[PDB]
Amino acid sequence: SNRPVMGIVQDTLTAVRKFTKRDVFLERGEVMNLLMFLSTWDGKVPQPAILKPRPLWTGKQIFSLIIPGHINCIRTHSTHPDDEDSGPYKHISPGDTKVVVENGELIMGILCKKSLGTSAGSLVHISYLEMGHDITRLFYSNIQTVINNWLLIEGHTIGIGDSIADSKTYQDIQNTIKKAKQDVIEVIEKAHNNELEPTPGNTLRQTFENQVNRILNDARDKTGSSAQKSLSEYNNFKSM
Amino acid sequence: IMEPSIFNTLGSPENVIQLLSENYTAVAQTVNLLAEWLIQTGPVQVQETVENHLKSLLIKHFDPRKADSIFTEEGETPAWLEQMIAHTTWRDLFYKLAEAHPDCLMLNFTVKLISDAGYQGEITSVSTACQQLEVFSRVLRTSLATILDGGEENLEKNLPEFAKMVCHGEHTYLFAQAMMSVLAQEEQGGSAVRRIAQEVQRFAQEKGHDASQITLALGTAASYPRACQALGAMLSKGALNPADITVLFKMFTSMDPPPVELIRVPAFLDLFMQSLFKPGARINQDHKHKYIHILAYAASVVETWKKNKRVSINKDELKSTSKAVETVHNLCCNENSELVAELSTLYQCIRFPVVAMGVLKWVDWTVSEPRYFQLQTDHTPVHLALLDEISTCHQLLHPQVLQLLVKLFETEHSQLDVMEQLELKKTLLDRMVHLLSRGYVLPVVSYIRKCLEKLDTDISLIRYFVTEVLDVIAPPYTSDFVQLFLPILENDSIAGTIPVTEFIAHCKSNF
Amino acid sequence: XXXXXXXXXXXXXXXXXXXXXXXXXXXXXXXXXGVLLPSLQSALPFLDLHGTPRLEFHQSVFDELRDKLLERVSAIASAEERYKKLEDLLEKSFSLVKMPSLQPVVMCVMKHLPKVPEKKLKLVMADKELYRACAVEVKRQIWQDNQALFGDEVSPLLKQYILEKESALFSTEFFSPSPKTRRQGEVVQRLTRMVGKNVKLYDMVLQFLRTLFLRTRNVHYCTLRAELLMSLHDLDVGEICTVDPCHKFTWCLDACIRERFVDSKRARELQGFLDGVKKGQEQVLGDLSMILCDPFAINTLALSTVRHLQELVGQETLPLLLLLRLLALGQGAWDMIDSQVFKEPKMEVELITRFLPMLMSFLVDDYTFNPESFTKFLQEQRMACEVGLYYVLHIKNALLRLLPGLVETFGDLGDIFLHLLTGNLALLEDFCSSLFDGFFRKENVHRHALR
Amino acid sequence: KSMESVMVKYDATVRNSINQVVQLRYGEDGLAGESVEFQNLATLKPSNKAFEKKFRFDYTNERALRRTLQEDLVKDVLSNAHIQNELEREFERMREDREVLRVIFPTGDSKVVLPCNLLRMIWNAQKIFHINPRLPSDLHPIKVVEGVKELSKKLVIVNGDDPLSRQAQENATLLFNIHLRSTLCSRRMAEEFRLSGEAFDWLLGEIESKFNQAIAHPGEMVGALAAQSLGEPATQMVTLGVPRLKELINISKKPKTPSLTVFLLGQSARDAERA
Amino acid sequence: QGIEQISKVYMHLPQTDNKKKIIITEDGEFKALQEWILETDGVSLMRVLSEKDVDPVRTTSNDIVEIFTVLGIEAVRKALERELYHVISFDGSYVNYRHLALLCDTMTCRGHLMAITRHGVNRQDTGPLMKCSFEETVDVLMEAAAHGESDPMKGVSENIMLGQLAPAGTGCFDLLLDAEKCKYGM
Amino acid sequence: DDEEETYRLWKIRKTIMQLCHDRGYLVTQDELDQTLEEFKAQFGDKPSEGRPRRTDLTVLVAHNDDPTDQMFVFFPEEPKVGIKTIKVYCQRMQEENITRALIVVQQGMTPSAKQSLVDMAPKYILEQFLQQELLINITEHELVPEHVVMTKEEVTELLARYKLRENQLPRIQAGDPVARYFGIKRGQVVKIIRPSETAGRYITYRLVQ
Repeated sequence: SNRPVMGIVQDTLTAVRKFTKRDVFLERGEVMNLLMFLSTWDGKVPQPAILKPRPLWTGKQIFSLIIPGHINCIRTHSTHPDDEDSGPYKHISPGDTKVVVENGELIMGILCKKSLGTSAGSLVHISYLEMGHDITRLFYSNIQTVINNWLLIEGHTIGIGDSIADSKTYQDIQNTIKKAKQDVIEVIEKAHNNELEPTPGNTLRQTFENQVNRILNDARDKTGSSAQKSLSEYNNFKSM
Repeated sequence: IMEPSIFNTLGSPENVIQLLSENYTAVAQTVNLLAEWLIQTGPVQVQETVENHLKSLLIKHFDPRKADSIFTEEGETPAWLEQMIAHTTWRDLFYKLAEAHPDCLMLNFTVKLISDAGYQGEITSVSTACQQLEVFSRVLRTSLATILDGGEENLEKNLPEFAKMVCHGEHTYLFAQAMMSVLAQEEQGGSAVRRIAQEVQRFAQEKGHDASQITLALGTAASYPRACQALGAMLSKGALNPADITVLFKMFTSMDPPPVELIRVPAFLDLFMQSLFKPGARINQDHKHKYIHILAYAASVVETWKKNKRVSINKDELKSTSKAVETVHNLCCNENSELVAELSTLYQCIRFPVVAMGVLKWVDWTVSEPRYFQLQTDHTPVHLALLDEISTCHQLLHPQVLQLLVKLFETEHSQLDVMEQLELKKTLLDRMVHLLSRGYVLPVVSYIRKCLEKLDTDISLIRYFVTEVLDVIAPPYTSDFVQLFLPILENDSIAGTIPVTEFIAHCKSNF
Repeated sequence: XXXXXXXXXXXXXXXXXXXXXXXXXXXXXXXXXGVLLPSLQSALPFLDLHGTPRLEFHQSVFDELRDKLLERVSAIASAEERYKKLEDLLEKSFSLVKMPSLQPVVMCVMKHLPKVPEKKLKLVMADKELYRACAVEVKRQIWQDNQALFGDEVSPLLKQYILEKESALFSTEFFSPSPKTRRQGEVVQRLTRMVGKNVKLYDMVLQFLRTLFLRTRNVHYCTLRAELLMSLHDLDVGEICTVDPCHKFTWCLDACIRERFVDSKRARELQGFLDGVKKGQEQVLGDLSMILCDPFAINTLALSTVRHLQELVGQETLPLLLLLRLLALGQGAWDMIDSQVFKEPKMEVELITRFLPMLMSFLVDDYTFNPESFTKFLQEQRMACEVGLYYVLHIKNALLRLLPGLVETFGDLGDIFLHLLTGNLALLEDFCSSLFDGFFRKENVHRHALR
Repeated sequence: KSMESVMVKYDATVRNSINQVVQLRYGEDGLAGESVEFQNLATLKPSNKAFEKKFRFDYTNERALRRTLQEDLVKDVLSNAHIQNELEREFERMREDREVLRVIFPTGDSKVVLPCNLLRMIWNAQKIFHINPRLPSDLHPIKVVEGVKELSKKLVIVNGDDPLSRQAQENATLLFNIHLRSTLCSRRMAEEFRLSGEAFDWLLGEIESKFNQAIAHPGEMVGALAAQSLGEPATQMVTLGVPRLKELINISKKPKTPSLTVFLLGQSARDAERA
Repeated sequence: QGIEQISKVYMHLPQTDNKKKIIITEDGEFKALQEWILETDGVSLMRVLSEKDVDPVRTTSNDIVEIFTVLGIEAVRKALERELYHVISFDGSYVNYRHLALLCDTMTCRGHLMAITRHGVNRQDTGPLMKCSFEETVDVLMEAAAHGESDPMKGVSENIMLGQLAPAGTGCFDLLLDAEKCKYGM
Repeated sequence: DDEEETYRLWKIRKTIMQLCHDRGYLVTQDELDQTLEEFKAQFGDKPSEGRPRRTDLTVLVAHNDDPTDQMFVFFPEEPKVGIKTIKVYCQRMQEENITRALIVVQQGMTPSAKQSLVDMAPKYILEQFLQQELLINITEHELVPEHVVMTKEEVTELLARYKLRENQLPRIQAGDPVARYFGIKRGQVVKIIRPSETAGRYITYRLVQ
C-alpha cells in the first residue's frame, strides 16, 4: 500500500497528542530529563519558547528536536474543523489543529494517528523517504523514549468519571430515546391500522423495517452526538 | 513614415524611402480598395471586424499619463473626443479605460460630460459612479425609474447591480437613503420606494453592512431618546435583550404613541421571527407575554399620522393576534406526536397574516434539517399542507413560499431512497401546481423553464408538472402564459409520452 | 506603389525628396483630402497625438483584414459570388506593395489553377517570372500549359528520371529495397506538381518525360515510374487513379507482388489484365512498360523463379507459375525493344514449353540424389530471366537441376532484364570482375567488393 | 502457489518459471511499490481558462514579469524570439499532455501514485537554499525548459535506440513525464515557487536520483509479493468481500449474485418513465 | 416481454463518482451528470447490449466467464481488475495497482481464463514438481511418469524441493571471482 | 416486427462496415456512418416481403493494399444454414477471384456446415458470424482496449528486440471475439494498446492459438 507498516501506537500516541498541545509548558529540569532520552541530540539546549518571567519550553520544541533533519510535512489533525481552511485564521490555527513541519521543526499542530501512524504521507513516511531507514529507526526510538518519559510526569488514566455525564446530558439522552420510541410506536400504529403506504421496490415488511431502522439509526446518531458534545477536554475517552 | 518623412524641403534620405512605403500609396489607396473589396467578396460585418481590429490596437495607448499635464483639454476636448464619444464602441471603451488607472483629475473630469450626453444608463459603473456626484445622481435616477416601471419580478434582477454601488463606503449609502425617503414620505406612491429602501436595508443586513444607525433617524424615530436608544441595541446586537422590550412595552402602551413605522421595520420583525419561531428558543412566561404583545401591537392598530397629533388605537384585534401568536408559539416550542391533532386551531391561526411567515420560518427550520423527509412517512407531510393553506389564504408570502419550496426542490437528500426522492419531488410539484392555482403563475413557470431548458433535472418531474397543470387549468389563457408554457410542450421530450390536444388546439387560436 | 486603379500619391507622392520645393509625400494627403466616414475616422486624430504610430496600425489592420479575407473564401468555395470575389481580388491584386500574394494567391488557390486569360496566363507568367508565392497555382498552371511545371520542371524532371535510373542501376550484391509505401522520396513534390489537373500535366510532362526515358535508358523509365505511380492512388485523388487505365489496379498488384513474392492467386489477376484484348495497341505497350521497366519487377522475378522451382519440386513434371514467369519476362523484354503497338512480343512456344520441364528438373533430380529441356527453355526465353534464375539458384541434385536452364538462358541471351545487380546478389577489382564481365553478372565487380 | 515463480527478470520483464512473459514492465512502468507516493496531477482538474492562466508563461506583461524576475532576465526573455517560441512550444506540449490525461482519466480524479514527490521536493529545495519568495528570482525560464527536457531524456525505463524500445520508453514514463512537465513549468517556477539556479540544479539531481532508486530491481519475486499483498487484506476482512473474492478467483460459471450495470443513452437516462 | 435469465432489474441515481457519467464541457471542466442506471440480477450481457437506448460502451457486468465469452480476453482482464479493486476498496483500505495487475495478467496470459484452482494452475507446463507441490501430487506425478514429462528446474519450488539455491532474489545470478581485481591485493 | 427487423439489419450492416474499416478494406465514409433513415430510403424499409431481403444486402469490398484481395459479406435467408446454401454460396465464391468471405447467421448453422468450413480452410477462408454478435460493435466498449494486427516484419522485429521465442508471448484464442473481429489466424500477433493509471499507457502483444 506504499505507506509505512509500523507507526506510533497506544501510550506513545495518546501522550504525544497530549504533549504537542499548545498549553504544554515544561520547566527547566523536566526539559533536562527529556532531552537526554534523545539519541540524536546535538547536546545544545534550545532557547526556551518563553524566556521571562520563567523559562518555559513547549512540547513542540522538544518534538522539533526529535524530528530529524529538515523533513517538511503538512498534516491535518483529527479534530480539525473543515471550515477553518476557508475563513480567517486558516494558517494561524485557533485549535492548533493544522500540523506543519518546516525544516524538521514542528512549528504548529497537534500530532495523532494521521501524522504519526501508518497512513501515507505521515511524518514517519516522509522521514523514511527523505532520510533512509536508520534515521527513521532513530526517529521511532526517540519518539517512544522521550514521550514515555514525559508521560511519567503527565500521566494518563481512564476511569468511571470519564464514562459519566451531567444531569442535562442524561436528560437529553432520555428525551431523545423517549421520542424515538414514540416514533416507533406511531409507525407501528400506522402499519397495523394501514395508514402506512409501502414504498416502491420492496414489500410492506421491508418498508416497515427500513423505517424502524431509520428511526433507530437517527436515535443512535443523535445520542452519540449529544454524548460526544458533552465531553470535556479532560475526558480520557476523548483523549484516547 | 506619414509624418517623419520630408521634415524639410528635401528631410532625411532614409525617410524619403520610408515615405514611398506609406504616403498616399498602398497604405492609403488599398485601404479604400480593400474596404470595398472585403465588402464585395461576400456584408455589414466588414466594418464591424474593422472596428474590432482598431479597438484591439487602441487599448495599448497610455491615456492617463499624457492627459493629466494638459489641465485644459481645450474646453472639454471638442476637436477629437467630443465626436468620438458619440460612437458606441468608443464610449463603451472609455469606461474600460477609466478602470485601469483611477484617482486621476483628467478621467474623472471628462466622465462628467458623457453621462448626460446620451449615456444615461452607465453600464459597469460600480466604482466610477461613486467618485462623481453628477454621474451617481443620474444613474440613480435611471435606476429608480427602471425599478419603478419594472414591476415585481425585476426586484430580483434590480437588486445586485444597483445596491452593490453603495458598498464602497457609507457616504454613498446615506445619500442613497435620502431623496427616495423624501419620495416615500409623500402620499403619492410613497410605499413602493420605501419598500425597495427596506429591501436595500435588509440586503445590507445580510452583507454585514451597518444599517442600524441611519434608518432610525430617517423615519424621524429619533424624536425620543428612549425609543431610539432601545431599538439601536436590538438592531446592532441582533438579539431580543429584555431591557429594550420592557421599556418598549411600557412606552407604547401609554397614551403617547411613537411613529408607527419604527415598530413596523421589516428587519425588526424578521429579527422577532428568528428569535421567536425557532423551535429551540426557550423564554420565560413574562418575557414571552411581552414579545407576543409587541408583535400584536405591531400588527393590529390603525393610526392617523397628522405629523403633530394622532388619536387612534385598537385593543381587540391585538388580543386576538396575541392569542394566535401565543398558541402557535406553544405548538412550535412543545414539538410533541399530537402535531396532527393541533390543526383544528392551527389553520385558524393560518388565517391571520402575522402568523403565516412565522409558521413558514418554522417549517423552513424544520424541513431543512436533514433526515426529516427520511423520518417522515406520510404521502404528504403536514408541514407542506400547512404551506398549501398559507398559499391559499394569502398572496403576499408567495415569493417567500416559492423561494422556500424551490430551495427544497433543488435539495438533494442523499440519505433517502431514490424512489422516495422522486415521490418527494412530485410532492413539491404538487405544491407548485397548488400555488399556480393561487395566482403565482409566471415565476413558477419561469423556474420550470429554467430547470428544463437549461438544467438537466429529471424529465419525469417536468412531465408530471405539465400533466397536472393541463389537467387543472381551463381556457381562456393570456398571451404571456401561453408564450411561457408552449415551448415546454414543443420540447418533444414530453409530448410523445402522453388536455394536450385541447391545449394545442386553443394555443394556435390564441397565437 | 499604386500600379492599379489610379495614381494620386504612390509614385510622385512616393518620393518626397527631389529638389528645393518638391516636398510632399502623402501622410497629409492620405486619408484627409483612415477607413471611411468621420464616425470611423475619429480614431485618427486621437492616435496621431500618441507619437504617430501610424505604420504599425495601418499594416496591422491590413494584415488582420487580409487574414479575415482569406477565411471568407471558404464560404464561396463550398458560383456567382466566386466570380465577383475573384474579380474584386484581381482588381485589387494588380498593384504591388499591398496584397503580397495573399489576395491573388487566395484567388488562384480558389479557381485559378489551370491557365486563364488575364487570370492564369498573365498572372501565372508574371508569378513565374517574379518567383511568386502562389506555389499551388503556379505549379498547376505551369504543368497545365508546359510553362513552369511542364516546361521549367521538364529540365530537372527529365534529368531526374535519368538520374533516378542511374541511382538504382548499381550492381551490388538489393540491400533491402524499400516498398511503394517507403518510396515517397520526392513523391510528394512530384505528385503535387500537378495537384490541380495533373492528368493532362502528367500526360504531357510526365508522359513526355517517360517517352524521353525510354529514349534515354532502359532503367530510367521504370525507376521513376515504380515509386510515384503506385503511391499516387494512395493519395486519395480520383484523377490520379483514373488517369491510367488500370494504374490503381496494376500498381496495387505490383505492390502486393513485392509484398508476397509467391502470389499464385495474384498471377491469375496479372494474366487476366495483361492477357486481354480490345486495348492491345496502347494499353498492351503501357502494361509492358509498367510491368518490365520497373526495377521492382526484376527483383520480383528472382522470387518468382525460386517459387516456380519449389512448386515444380512437388509436381516433379513439366508441361501456371512457368507461364506467368515467361509472360512477365517476355513482356519486359519486348517493352524495351518493341514499341507500344498491338501484337505484343513474347508467348513463344519454345521458351514457355521448355522452362516448365526445366523448372521441374530441379525437383526430379534433387529427390534422386538421396535435362535438355532446361537448355531448350533457356534458349527459347529471354537471357535476363536465365541470368536471374542462375543467380537465385546459387543461394545435391537441386543445384544441378536448375543448371541447364540458366546456362542456356545466358547462352541464348537479350531484352530489358535485371540479371546484373539482382542476379549476382542472389548466390585489383578486375580479378573478380573477369567472370562477371560476360554477364554484364553485375555481382563480379561491384557485388564482390561491396558485399 | 499460483504466481509463485513470477519474478522480474534482468531484462526488466516479468516472466513466470517457464519464461512466458507476464508483463514487459512490472508495474507497467518498472517501479517497485514501496518508493512510490500519492501525487496530484495539477492539470487534469482545472478549466481551460484556469489552466492557461496558471500554466502559460506570459512574456508580454513587462510589469509583473519584472516583479518576479531580475531585470537582466526580463531583457533576455523579452528580446529573444527564440526563447518565447520555446516557451510557447512547451505550453503546447503540456496542453497535449493535458488532453492525453483527460483521455486516460475520464473520471476527474487527479490522485495518482508516482515515484518522486515533486511538491515536497520543491518545498525541500526552497527550504534548503533559503529561498525568499518575496524577492525576484535569478532563474532563467529557458534553463527550466532545457533542464526538464534533459531530465526526461535521463529517466530511462527501456534501454535502446531502436524505434520499438523508444516507443516503449515513451509509453512507460508517460505519466511521470506529464507530471514532471506540469509541476516544473516555467510559469510555475516563476510565480509559485521562485527557485534559483543552484536550487533548480539540485532539484533536477534529486528527481533523477529518486526516480532511479524507485525502479523495480531484477530478481524481485513480485508474484509472491503480489499474492501476500492481495491475501493480507482478505484475511483482515451485493456480495461481501471474501466470498466475492473467492468467486473472482475460482472462476465460477455460476456466481451467487450475477449482475449487469446497464447504462442508458442520454435521452432516456434523463427521463425516469422511459427508464 | 423482456429477456430470459434476468430476474429483477433496479433503477438507481448513483451518488458514487465512478458510476456517475462524467463529461468534459466546452469550458474544459468536469461535470458529473446524475443520470439513471440499471442494476440487474441475472446476466444476459449480449442481449442487453443489443437492446435499444442502452449504452453499449459503458454497460459492464459482474460475471467474469461470460464477459470473457462476449467481449474478449483483454476486456475480461480489465473487468477482473475493476472487480478486484472494487472488492478491496469496499473494505475501505487500499492495495497498490501493481499486485492487482500482476494477478490479472498471470491468470489471463494463456488466452483462456486460468482459474486459480487445481483446474487452471495444474494444466500449464510449469513442471511436474511445482504442480505436485501445489495440489494432487500423486496424480500429477503419475501423469508425468506416463507422459515422460521432464522438469527443467527453472522454478523456485522445484529447486526448493531439491534443496538447491532457488532462481529467486539472491540466486538469480552467479558470482565470478575477478582474478584481475585480485592482483591489487596484498 | 418490420421496423424492428429493418433496424437490426441496419445495425448489422453498420457493424460490418466498421469491421471492414478496421480490417483495412476500402469503405466509403458515407456508408460507414449512414443513418437508419438513409438505410431505409436506400434499401426499401420492408424486409418482411418487400425489396430489402438478405441477398439484397450482400457487401463486397477490397483490401486497401491489393485490389485482388476482396472480402465478401454474405447474408443467407434461412436461420439455420445448411450444406446446400453454403455450397451454392461457395460456387459464387469459385466463379469470382475472391479469396475469403464472411457469413452472417441469425441462428446457429448445422455442425456439418462447420466441419465443411474447417476442411475447406486452405482453399478459401470463410468465417461465420452470429447475428447477435454483430448486432453491436465490440471495439467501442470501455473494457476493450484498441487492438492492432501487426505485420510479419513487425513481429520479427519485436521477437528480435526482446530476444524471446514465439511461444513465450501472451496468447489469445482463435475463437476470441476480437480475434474473430480482426479475422486473424494461428500464428498471427495482435498488439494491444491500453491506458494504465500507473504508467499512462502500456503495450502488450498476444499470439493467436
